[PDB]
Amino acid sequence: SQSIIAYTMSLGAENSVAYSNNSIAIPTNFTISVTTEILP
Amino acid sequence: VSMTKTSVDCTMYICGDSTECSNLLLQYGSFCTQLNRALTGIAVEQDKNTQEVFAQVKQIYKTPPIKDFGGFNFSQILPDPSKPSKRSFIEDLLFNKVTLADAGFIKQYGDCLGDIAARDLICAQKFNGLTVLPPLLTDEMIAQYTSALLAGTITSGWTFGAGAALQIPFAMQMAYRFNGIGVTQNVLYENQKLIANQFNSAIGKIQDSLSSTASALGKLQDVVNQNAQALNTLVKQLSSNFGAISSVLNDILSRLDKVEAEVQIDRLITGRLQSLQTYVTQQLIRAAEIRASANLAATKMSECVLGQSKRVDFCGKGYHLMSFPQSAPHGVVFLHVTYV
Amino acid sequence: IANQFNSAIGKIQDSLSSTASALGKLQDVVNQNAQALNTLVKQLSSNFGAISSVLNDILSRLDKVEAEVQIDRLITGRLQSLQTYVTQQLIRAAEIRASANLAATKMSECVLGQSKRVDFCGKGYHLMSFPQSAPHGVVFLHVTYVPAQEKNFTTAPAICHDGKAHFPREGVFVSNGTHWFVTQRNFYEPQIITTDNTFVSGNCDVVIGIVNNTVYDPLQPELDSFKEELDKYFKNHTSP
Amino acid sequence: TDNTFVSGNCDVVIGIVNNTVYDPLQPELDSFKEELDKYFKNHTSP
Ligand SMILES: *[C@@H]1O[C@H](CO)[C@@H](O[C@@H]2O[C@H](CO)[C@@H](O[C@H]3O[C@H](CO)[C@@H](O)[C@H](O)[C@@H]3O)[C@H](O)[C@H]2NC(C)=O)[C@H](O)[C@H]1NC(C)=O
Ligand SMILES: *[C@@H]1O[C@H](CO[C@@H]2O[C@@H](C)[C@@H](O)[C@@H](O)[C@@H]2O)[C@@H](O[C@@H]2O[C@H](CO)[C@@H](O)[C@H](O)[C@H]2NC(C)=O)[C@H](O)[C@H]1NC(C)=O
Ligand SMILES: *[C@@H]1O[C@H](CO)[C@@H](O[C@@H]2O[C@H](CO)[C@@H](O)[C@H](O)[C@H]2NC(C)=O)[C@H](O)[C@H]1NC(C)=O
Ligand SMILES: *[C@@H]1O[C@H](CO)[C@@H](O[C@@H]2O[C@H](CO)[C@@H](O)[C@H](O)[C@H]2NC(C)=O)[C@H](O)[C@H]1NC(C)=O
Ligand SMILES: *[C@@H]1O[C@H](CO)[C@@H](O[C@@H]2O[C@H](CO)[C@@H](O)[C@H](O)[C@H]2NC(C)=O)[C@H](O)[C@H]1NC(C)=O
Ligand SMILES: *[C@@H]1O[C@H](CO)[C@@H](O[C@@H]2O[C@H](CO)[C@@H](O)[C@H](O)[C@H]2NC(C)=O)[C@H](O)[C@H]1NC(C)=O
Ligand SMILES: *[C@@H]1O[C@H](CO)[C@@H](O[C@@H]2O[C@H](CO)[C@@H](O)[C@H](O)[C@H]2NC(C)=O)[C@H](O)[C@H]1NC(C)=O
Ligand SMILES: *[C@@H]1O[C@H](CO)[C@@H](O)[C@H](O)[C@H]1NC(C)=O
Ligand SMILES: *[C@@H]1O[C@H](CO)[C@@H](O)[C@H](O)[C@H]1NC(C)=O
Ligand SMILES: *[C@@H]1O[C@H](CO)[C@@H](O)[C@H](O)[C@H]1NC(C)=O
Ligand SMILES: *[C@@H]1O[C@H](CO)[C@@H](O)[C@H](O)[C@H]1NC(C)=O
Repeated sequence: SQSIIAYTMSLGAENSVAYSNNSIAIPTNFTISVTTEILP
Repeated sequence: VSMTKTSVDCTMYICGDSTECSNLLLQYGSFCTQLNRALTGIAVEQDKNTQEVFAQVKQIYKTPPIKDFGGFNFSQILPDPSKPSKRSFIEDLLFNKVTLADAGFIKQYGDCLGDIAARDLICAQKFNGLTVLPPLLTDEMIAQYTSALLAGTITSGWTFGAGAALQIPFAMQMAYRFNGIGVTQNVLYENQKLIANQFNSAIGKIQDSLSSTASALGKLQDVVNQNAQALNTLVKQLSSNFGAISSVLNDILSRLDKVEAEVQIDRLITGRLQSLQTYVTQQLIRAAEIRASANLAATKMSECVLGQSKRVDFCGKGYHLMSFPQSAPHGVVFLHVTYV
Repeated sequence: IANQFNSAIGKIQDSLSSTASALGKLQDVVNQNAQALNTLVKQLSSNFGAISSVLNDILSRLDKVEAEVQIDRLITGRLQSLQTYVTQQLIRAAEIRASANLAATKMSECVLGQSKRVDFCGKGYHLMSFPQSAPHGVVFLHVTYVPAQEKNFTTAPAICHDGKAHFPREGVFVSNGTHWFVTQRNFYEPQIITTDNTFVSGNCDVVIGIVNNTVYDPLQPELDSFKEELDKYFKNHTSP
Repeated sequence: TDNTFVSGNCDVVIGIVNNTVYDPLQPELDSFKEELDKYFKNHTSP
């Protein structure tokens, strides 16, 4: 039941930003993340 | 940011439709594969360069429908929903100042033969095995990434690069941007009408300049011109003798036998093969120039658009506030806002 | 913060233990240099129009005057093979020098420093990085503060208190819905709006979107408690 | 005294000039000296 499919690629999840002339979002908490980057 | 993706049918370039020449060409071995592998390595990375520059958000931010940005009028650089491709007004100027040749997008002979075979250099390139492929991202997909980066920048400031997008009022973002350049944040709030009018007037001068001059995108037209001149030079190298009785492969095989032709055809293979080697050497060297430009453009995207840059004269001449990306044919355009 | 770094380093081990394609940037550079030597070796098998690809089989069959017409083909084709290889390697080497110069810039600016350059040292606000060697390369373990649990707040550019307009020294103003606070921009830690948290410039009328609140002067109850110290000393000395 | 910080004395800083750094606490206490003095002048009465 597996087959090769062809599609127009998605660019990313759509997000309307909840902007208003007096609304701010501030982080009540954080994540420390470690990301590996590999260079020749 | 990128350049045209050529792929060259090395046996049809050297030996167009001939068996005798294809059986002679085999005696040079790996060369036609080495050329196609090398050109595939250039064609594969034009999509790397365009992806590294534009695909710096995995989330397509959409603007609010209401434009309460505190006087700053991005309607000139934001998408126009009325258009069949949803690019902005300044992008529709940039897309007309650079005149592309063959975006890869389908040929059906009716246009490549008859009235359109004659003048059209692109059919002469194709009929000798020289083929141009389409980019992975269409001009509509590049406009959607540019739209996400801009809709992110105006609504969210730098915060959409560092993590999840956090909304902040635009005149409140500009107060952070003023503290960035060591100016106190009240110097915005006590002058906000003036700062908005100066921004709107300065974008008015971007529209006017791009609408007026014939030469502004010269850095991009000079890439289209170099690719088109290199394919035209590669086509003209088919008209040379290299010391054979004719340049034309069928004029040898319709005049000379299975042993006089081998002495002639091997000249044309030697000179044609050196012509492909010279082309792919130039195109590999060239592709390193475009790579270096794309890695710079991805850095100006990362540091001027997703951020604010304390690096002097990196993001235009002045104290950097912010930048807006705009796409162009085979490139990117930054509108760098600066306090002077 | 220590538990999150220790947990995130534990995911570096698990990722490198699990997935095949991650170090693809280094393996692709081995595979190009090996494929180029293997292509250069396979090109010795080519005739280039001589009677053999094998140089000693020409010299085993032809005399000097007939052999040099064959050997010269092989010289011409094999010297074109080396010039092609050395051209490919001279072009390639500039890809690796540009990457070595980037890795040297990431060493200086991400390892020996802290980078304010956005997304240079991984997606986040850079805290630090650690170098790790890899075959023909380097791996940087970029540590970044990423903001996580954001809640929306009402905000204002300025506060009015005394006809004067007040602005954050460092931070931004926010309201929970009933009370106004000042807070640092990158972590919600709310504080009472005071004359120590805020600087003054001009009157209310010039600021777009300014709001009314009451800015605490922490000197005032420290003097008003001194007024009750003064006034009780006054009432007592009425008595004698 | 809120705009500026102090360090050492005049003899070391090449090109230092004379002026008078306002202390915004000082007249807020001198007006408290008048709030003090008026109560003493009233207390001469009873
Ligand atoms: C906005 O934030 C305000 C500060 O956190 C908050 O007001 C505070 O509410 C608490 C109760 O949740 C009060 O706590 C005191 O309540 C009485 C006061 O007489 C005492 O019996 C208790 O022991 C306790 O000390 C705080 O006094 C009060 N703070 C202030 C400055 O009034 C608001 O409720 C928050 N509003 C929203 C919309 O969330
Ligand atoms: C942050 O807020 C936006 C909208 O602002 C609030 O919207 C109301 C619901 C109310 O809380 C008001 O006091 C604020 O003005 C949120 O955007 C909403 O997202 C939902 C889906 O989650 C969507 O159905 C609504 O249409 C959106 N509303 C608007 C006006 O855009 C956003 O989700 C909030 N984010 C978080 C994490 O709570
Ligand atoms: C901030 O987020 C962290 C997670 O990164 C929270 O830590 C977790 O807290 C819950 C209980 O609330 C535990 O069940 C988890 O095991 C904790 N995780 C870790 C890594 O210790 C933290 O409590 C949050 N802090 C605040 C103030 O919201
Ligand atoms: C932002 O600027 C644009 C022009 O660049 C304004 O749009 C114009 O508005 C007038 C008046 O309604 C129309 O007659 C023009 O035809 C509009 N031009 C375009 C291209 O749409 C827009 O109104 C400005 N926004 C604000 C808030 O002032
Ligand atoms: C592929 O060929 C078909 C013809 O078979 C093209 O379809 C024609 O398109 C024109 C323009 O819209 C119409 O006027 C014709 O009547 C169509 N004919 C048919 C049979 O469909 C089609 O446009 C071609 N596609 C490409 C990409 O070249
Ligand atoms: C902030 O406070 C000021 C002063 O209390 C308000 O201004 C007053 O507005 C009323 C109604 O128009 C007038 O009758 C007063 O004479 C005004 N006084 C001053 C000093 O302006 C102002 O309206 C308040 N603003 C908000 C948003 O609440
Ligand atoms: C700044 O003020 C100080 C003090 O008023 C000056 O120093 C005085 O100079 C005079 C003249 O030489 C002496 O008679 C005083 O005894 C000095 N006072 C002290 C405390 O040393 C100083 O000259 C002034 N400098 C300038 C540039 O005006
Ligand atoms: C903000 O926008 C609202 C409409 O959503 C409007 O009523 C208000 O006057 C605006 N205020 C400022 C300070 O721009
Ligand atoms: C009043 O002042 C006298 C000093 O004259 C002191 O001894 C006494 O404790 C004071 N009492 C009060 C209630 O202040
Ligand atoms: C500055 O230069 C003038 C001469 O133009 C000299 O008299 C004066 O003493 C100098 N002052 C300082 C602080 O160097
Ligand atoms: C003095 O104090 C009395 C109360 O004991 C008060 O009524 C009066 O107004 C005060 N007068 C002055 C000059 O302080």
